Amino acid sequence: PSQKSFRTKQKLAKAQKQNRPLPQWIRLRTDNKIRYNAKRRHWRRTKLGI
Amino acid sequence: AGVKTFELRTKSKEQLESQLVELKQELATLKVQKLQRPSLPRIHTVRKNIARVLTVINLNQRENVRAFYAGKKYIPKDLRAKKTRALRRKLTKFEASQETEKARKQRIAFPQRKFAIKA
Amino acid sequence: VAENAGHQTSAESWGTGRAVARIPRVGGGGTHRSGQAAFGNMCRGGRMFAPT
Amino acid sequence: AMKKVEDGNTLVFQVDIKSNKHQIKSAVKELYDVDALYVNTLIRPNGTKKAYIRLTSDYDALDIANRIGYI
Amino acid sequence: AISKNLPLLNNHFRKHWQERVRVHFDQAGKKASRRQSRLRKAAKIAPRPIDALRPVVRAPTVKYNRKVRAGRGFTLAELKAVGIAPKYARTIGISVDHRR
Amino acid sequence: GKGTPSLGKRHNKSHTLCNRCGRRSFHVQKKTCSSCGYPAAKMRSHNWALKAKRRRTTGTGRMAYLKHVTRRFKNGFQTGVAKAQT
RNA sequence: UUGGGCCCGGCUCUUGUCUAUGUUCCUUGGAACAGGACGUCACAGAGGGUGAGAAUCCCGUGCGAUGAGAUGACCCGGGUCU
RNA sequence: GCGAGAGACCGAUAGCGAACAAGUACAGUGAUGGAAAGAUGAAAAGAACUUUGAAAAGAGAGUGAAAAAGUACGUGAAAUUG
RNA sequence: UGCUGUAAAGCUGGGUCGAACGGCCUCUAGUGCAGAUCUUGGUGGUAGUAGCAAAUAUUCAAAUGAGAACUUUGAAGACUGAAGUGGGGAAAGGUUCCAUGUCAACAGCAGUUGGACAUGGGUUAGUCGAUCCUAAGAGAUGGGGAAGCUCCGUUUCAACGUGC
RNA sequence: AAACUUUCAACAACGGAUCUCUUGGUUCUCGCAUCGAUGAAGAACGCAGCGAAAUGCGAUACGUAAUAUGAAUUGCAGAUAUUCGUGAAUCAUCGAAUCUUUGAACGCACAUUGCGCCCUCUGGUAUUCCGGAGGGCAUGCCUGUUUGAGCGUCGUUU
Ligand SMILES: [Mg+2]
Ligand SMILES: [Mg+2]
Ligand SMILES: [Mg+2]
Ligand SMILES: [Mg+2]
Ligand SMILES: [Mg+2]
Ligand SMILES: [Mg+2]
Ligand SMILES: [Mg+2]
Ligand SMILES: [Mg+2]
Ligand SMILES: [Mg+2]
Ligand SMILES: [Mg+2]
Ligand SMILES: [Mg+2]
Ligand SMILES: [Mg+2]
Ligand SMILES: [Mg+2]
Ligand SMILES: [Mg+2]
Ligand SMILES: [Mg+2]
Ligand SMILES: [Mg+2]
Ligand SMILES: [Mg+2]
Ligand SMILES: [Mg+2]
Ligand SMILES: [Mg+2]
Ligand SMILES: [Mg+2]
Ligand SMILES: [Mg+2]
Ligand SMILES: [Mg+2]
Ligand SMILES: [Mg+2]
Ligand SMILES: [Mg+2]
Ligand SMILES: [Mg+2]
Ligand SMILES: [Mg+2]
Ligand SMILES: [Mg+2]
Ligand SMILES: [Mg+2]
Ligand SMILES: [Mg+2]
Ligand SMILES: [Mg+2]
Ligand SMILES: [Mg+2]
Ligand SMILES: [Mg+2]
Ligand SMILES: [Mg+2]
Ligand SMILES: [Mg+2]
Ligand SMILES: [Mg+2]
Ligand SMILES: [Mg+2]
Ligand SMILES: [Mg+2]
Ligand SMILES: [Mg+2]
Ligand SMILES: [Mg+2]
Ligand SMILES: [Zn+2]
Repeated sequence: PSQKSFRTKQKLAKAQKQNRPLPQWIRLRTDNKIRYNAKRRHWRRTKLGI
Repeated sequence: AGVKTFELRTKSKEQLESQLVELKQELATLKVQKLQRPSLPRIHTVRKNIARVLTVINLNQRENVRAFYAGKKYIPKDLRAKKTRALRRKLTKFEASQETEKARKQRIAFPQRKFAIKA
Repeated sequence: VAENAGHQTSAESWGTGRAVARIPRVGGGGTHRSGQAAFGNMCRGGRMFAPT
Repeated sequence: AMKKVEDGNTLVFQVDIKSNKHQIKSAVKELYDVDALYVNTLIRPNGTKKAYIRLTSDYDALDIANRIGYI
Repeated sequence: AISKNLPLLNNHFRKHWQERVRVHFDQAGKKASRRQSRLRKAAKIAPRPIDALRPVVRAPTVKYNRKVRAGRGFTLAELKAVGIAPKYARTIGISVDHRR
Repeated sequence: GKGTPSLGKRHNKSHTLCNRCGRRSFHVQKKTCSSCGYPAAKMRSHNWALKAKRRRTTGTGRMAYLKHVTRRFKNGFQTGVAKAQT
């Protein structure tokens, strides 16, 4: 809701920052195995459980 | 790689605090330029310089307190030994070596002999 | 082998009447392991017959 | 943010999350020698704090912005 | 459950016996470490012998009267007969038994 | 109407985030965590849940202080500073 | 029959540094670390790496040597002062 | 727990649940439940360039020992299919 | 491609492939599958089949675009008909908001469009809420139970002011 | 006769078996004794020139000091970085520090980034109000100090 606690809003800020694609310069590193961010989250699909 | 820690250790309280202020305005100025560069690796050098000056200030102030409390019965707990909780509860060498006068007379009277056989 | 290999599951048989074999199955939901057979020497992830 | 520097005489800063409007008002005075009419603060969706600092009529916020060096 | 002409057995394996199975895989390792402890103890106090002198005593009961074996310590009377105090005897490699 | 229609009336959280373990097991009305037992002094743990001990135990976090006890023990719990070689 | 304190050693533990002998010739191969020829070292032919099965290319291995730190009323050997 | 050395052990549906950003993703109000997933090549040398196409792609070409190795990557069985 | 064996099987020609492997004398075992409504994974026939039919209803043109039943704009025709298909909020969600770009997947047709994808931007309070009060109730302390985890009790058999 | 169906072979699919590997697992042995109010284990939130995770760290934030060592790091970039040297990189070592909000968790409270009080300094014409900086205020129990209470009680004076 619009009326939210600070503790709630702080968890929602971290959830937004973790929901980004992989930076592309990381795929160029030697012995790199990560091709994409495997921990993406869409708002309608998987809920935060907060 | 920024400032040299041995050069910092030869400075007074006023000179170290003065250099800390200069380093913080340099870091503040860099963060303004980072809005446009935007890649500005020099920020890393200034950040570690601030850490060094803060370290030297803190260390210098800590031997001053150590020198003040040297030989005193009670000193701050952050200047005491930090072995482990259990090792601090342990008897000191003097307490562990305490002995009754009855036990000291028997130890002295009958020491473990040094001997051999077949002679 | 480990004494508890194949036995770190809370699997329970579904019983009869649900058109599946009476082998114990993993409970819960939301993972692909859910509803899968367990504990059996014939089961993938179960313990071997007569563990060494 | 730059429309406020020009039209509303307001400087927009990112500020530490733990600081209040009394500390922000003192800080701009000590750093930039400028008097704030008010400090309006805000915690952003990314978790950082934004401050809208309006200067008194004695100061021209555009001149202050050039002095800091971002316009 | 009972079948054929076989002896009747007493196999006491109805508890959770498999949780208390001690297999002595470390017999050789313990033998070797025991030997090393014995060398260290000997080298610490050489040339003083590692073993205290033990008495010789008759084994008790009607079954072991005939045998005689090493006791625990020399009696106070025995040490008295050779003019050694028990406190002193304990420091020159002689074992004392106040009970015998 | 005990299935789909009744499932539409779920907007009142029984549990919220716990301050000790941060798990959303803090019962609001009971004021207790169903996971770690907060605010009890001891941590909630059972021998009938060995997998639950795995999930939250020593080594599952940073061990920011026990990391270094072995290295401090190996040096005899040194006090002082290292001496520069001549 | 005999008290106590330090100083150097030894023991115990940890740790630093140091060490033999082919990369010779031919064939195959993208690569020789394969095959063949001639060898060398070996108290080292354990293991790993290097463009394929490498003692001899590299790290190591084996053999020891030599520094630094610790530690011990309740380990011993000397000193030394009471 | 910490530090080591091993094995007539298992070899990616096996061996710990986990050889991988695994107690992860995900489920459940909650206690709890809980996966799948290793392999190009010695080396990206990961295909410059031309051409058809809106593009994805294709056809030439190029690299490579091999493209009957093109990341939908060693080998590439069967069911099933053209 | 064949040969050998009653057989379990063994050997071999051709193709493919790329790093290990076999014969014999013995040892050993987690050692042989067609079935267990077996387990896990994969794939069929069914089958281009059932179906994609509630909520009155769409049409013309232009623009854009490689491509328009479905996007945008205009014109029209309609509907909800103020107990709304309007305008806000509480719970719940958490960036879905806005702009720009954008179509591999998703939107069970489509897609140039989107709550999708990518990059950024965005939430300003002395007066609006929280914060404070007490409600049913929850619950420390002094105590009393309980082997104990803890239970009772809420001023209680208390020398109870961090007083003004 | 086509088509269609079925069977077989070649090539191509689908799929991921087989083979061969293996910084993992499992079991056995040997050695050691070291968590925490000097704030542990755990949690949350942050921190990089360009990072989502994992790993590391705590506003000194993929780290500061020190000792050792001796030219890197590397995907790109870049020194107000470095090379016969107080010197690149280094959780190599590690004895000095830093260590957010918490947590046995300690001023009270906590579904709140809620509300106090004390000391020193400081700003606003201020012992009292408002702001800032630093340092403090939990409980049970022990030893001691000080201040007390009770005809519980001893001595003395009317
Ligand atoms: Mg939903
Ligand atoms: Mg298994
Ligand atoms: Mg506000
Ligand atoms: Mg009987
Ligand atoms: Mg050598
Ligand atoms: Mg090799
Ligand atoms: Mg050769
Ligand atoms: Mg080799
Ligand atoms: Mg092993
Ligand atoms: Mg597995
Ligand atoms: Mg598994
Ligand atoms: Mg593969
Ligand atoms: Mg073209
Ligand atoms: Mg090939
Ligand atoms: Mg190939
Ligand atoms: Mg292939
Ligand atoms: Mg086939
Ligand atoms: Mg062939
Ligand atoms: Mg072959
Ligand atoms: Mg190969
Ligand atoms: Mg053989
Ligand atoms: Mg079997
Ligand atoms: Mg079968
Ligand atoms: Mg199946
Ligand atoms: Mg089918
Ligand atoms: Mg049809
Ligand atoms: Mg229908
Ligand atoms: Mg229209
Ligand atoms: Mg109408
Ligand atoms: Mg929108
Ligand atoms: Mg569609
Ligand atoms: Mg489509
Ligand atoms: Mg999106
Ligand atoms: Mg109001
Ligand atoms: Mg308030
Ligand atoms: Mg009440
Ligand atoms: Mg009580
Ligand atoms: Mg295999
Ligand atoms: Mg409240
Ligand atoms: Zn909890």
